[PDB]
Amino acid sequence: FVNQHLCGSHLVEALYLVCGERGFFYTP
Amino acid sequence: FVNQHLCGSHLVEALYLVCGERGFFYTP
Amino acid sequence: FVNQHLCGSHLVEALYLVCGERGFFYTP
Amino acid sequence: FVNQHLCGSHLVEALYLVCGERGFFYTP
Amino acid sequence: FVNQHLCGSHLVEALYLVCGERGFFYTP
Amino acid sequence: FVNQHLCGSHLVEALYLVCGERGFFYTP
Amino acid sequence: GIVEQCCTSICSLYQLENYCN
Amino acid sequence: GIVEQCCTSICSLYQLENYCN
Amino acid sequence: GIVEQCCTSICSLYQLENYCN
Amino acid sequence: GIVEQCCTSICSLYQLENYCN
Amino acid sequence: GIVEQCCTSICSLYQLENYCN
Amino acid sequence: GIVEQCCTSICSLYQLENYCN
Ligand SMILES: Cc1cccc(O)c1
Ligand SMILES: Cc1cccc(O)c1
Ligand SMILES: Cc1cccc(O)c1
Ligand SMILES: Cc1cccc(O)c1
Ligand SMILES: Cc1cccc(O)c1
Ligand SMILES: Cc1cccc(O)c1
Ligand SMILES: Cc1cccc(O)c1
Ligand SMILES: Cc1cccc(O)c1
Ligand SMILES: Cc1cccc(O)c1
Ligand SMILES: [Cl-]
Ligand SMILES: [Cl-]
Ligand SMILES: [Zn+2]
Ligand SMILES: [Zn+2]
Repeated sequence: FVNQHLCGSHLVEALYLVCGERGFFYTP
Repeated sequence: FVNQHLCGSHLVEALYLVCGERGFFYTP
Repeated sequence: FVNQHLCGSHLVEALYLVCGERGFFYTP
Repeated sequence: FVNQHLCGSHLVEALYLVCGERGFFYTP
Repeated sequence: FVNQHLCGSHLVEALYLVCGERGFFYTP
Repeated sequence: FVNQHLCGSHLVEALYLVCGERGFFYTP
Repeated sequence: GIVEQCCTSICSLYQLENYCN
Repeated sequence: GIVEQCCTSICSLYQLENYCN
Repeated sequence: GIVEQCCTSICSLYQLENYCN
Repeated sequence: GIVEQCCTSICSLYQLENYCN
Repeated sequence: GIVEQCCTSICSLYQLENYCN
Repeated sequence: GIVEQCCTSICSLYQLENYCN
């Protein structure tokens, strides 16, 4: 579960950047 | 809008951790 | 050792957030 | 206290790297 | 030079993502 | 490829810190 | 919104929960 | 979902963009 | 220690709180 | 340079591409 | 403390070592 | 390269310094 936790942390930062003004929902 | 960008980056990381399995929504 | 280094990096950020004013010691 | 929060987040990451096996202590 | 340090940390992460396989150069 | 992507993200942050004024090139 | 509420003044991990799904 | 698709194999910023609002 | 306990399996923020001052 | 151009005012992921190899 | 010493003015990786165990 | 050397096994900040300008 740790491997996925680490990945998810990086996913949300990339989403923050790519989505910009649009924002996003993160559903693990 | 730079300090705002920086703050948002840290808020997203914080929500990722506090919300856990629930997930969160980030709307700039 | 890399896998643990990556994990530890995320651990200290979470500790920073959860401990708040209390602070913490990180001993790998 | 927001800029202070942001700075501390980066200091913790920095200590994690510089201190290595020694570990560090973070006291706000 | 602290806010500058903080901004640069986030720029590096951003270039890491946008540039991908191409790689990037960071010159303070 | 994900494992390496995660590692690289941490590599560039460490390079940012260690290289300081010198800066760096990151070539994956 | 979260930026207005948490980027001008610090938010506890508790106020942050208001933004969880 | 995003974890299933992007933690298994790498996703470009274009693939990640599908998860935006 | 923390690495042994939280890098093997996932730790909640409550479990992490044990490592605070 | 990138700091002068992107730390005083925000840069789009596009302007950031100017710094890719 | 580290915040007083390193958040008002930048600290070298060397001054940061003062906070290692 | 850096990924080949430092993602396989751990690199100290001194080893990383080889990749600086
Ligand atoms: C998720 C959460 C919220 C508040 C305090 C904690 O220790 C953990
Ligand atoms: C750990 C450390 C301190 C200072 C310089 C370096 O390259 C590495
Ligand atoms: C790499 C990149 C640049 C700009 C927009 C994107 O979605 C992705
Ligand atoms: C935890 C956190 C991050 C960024 C801003 C805040 O108010 C709080
Ligand atoms: C940007 C990024 C982070 C984590 C996983 C991925 O597939 C891609
Ligand atoms: C928050 C977090 C980071 C790294 C490992 C864990 O078990 C939990
Ligand atoms: C994406 C990003 C990070 C830091 C500063 C900027 O202008 C833009
Ligand atoms: C390396 C670092 C991070 C944050 C503040 C500083 O003064 C220095
Ligand atoms: C600091 C660091 C990050 C990633 C891999 C390494 O070997 C070392
Ligand atoms: Cl990771
Ligand atoms: Cl910041
Ligand atoms: Zn990571
Ligand atoms: Zn930051």
